[PDB]
Amino acid sequence: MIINNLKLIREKKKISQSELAALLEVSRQTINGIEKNKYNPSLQLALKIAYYLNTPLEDIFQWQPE
Amino acid sequence: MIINNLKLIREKKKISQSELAALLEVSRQTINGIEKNKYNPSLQLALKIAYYLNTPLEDIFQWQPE
Repeated sequence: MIINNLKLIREKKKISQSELAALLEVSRQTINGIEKNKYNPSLQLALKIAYYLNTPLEDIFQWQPE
Repeated sequence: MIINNLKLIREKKKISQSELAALLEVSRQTINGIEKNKYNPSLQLALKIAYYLNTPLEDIFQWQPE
C-alpha cells in the first residue's frame, strides 16, 4: 500500500537513522524497521520525517492502489 | 500537532466524507471525526485521502512544530 523511500531518501540526505530517529523522537531501530520495511511509520512520524527532511511525505511514503 | 485540512480540501473537491470514507474504506462518522479534527487519520488513511483528493498529504495533514 505505502511504499517507503525513507532509506532511499535518507541516503540522499546522508543522515543517520540515529539523528533522524531523534528528529522523530523514536529509536534508531525504529527507522531501521521502517527502512527495512518491517512496518510503515505513523502519520505523525511520517510527517515528522517529511518535515525534518523537509521532503514531501508522499515521496517518502507513497500510497499506491497496489 | 497535525492540522487537518481534509474538510477544507474535501469540500473544494465536492467529495462527501461518505464517499471519501468509502475511498478510504472507513465510515463517514470516522471521516467526520477526522474532519472535525477529533483525531488524526492514520498514514494509510491520510495517503488514501491524498490520492483520492489528488492533493498532497501534508497539505491535507500538516505536521506543525507548534
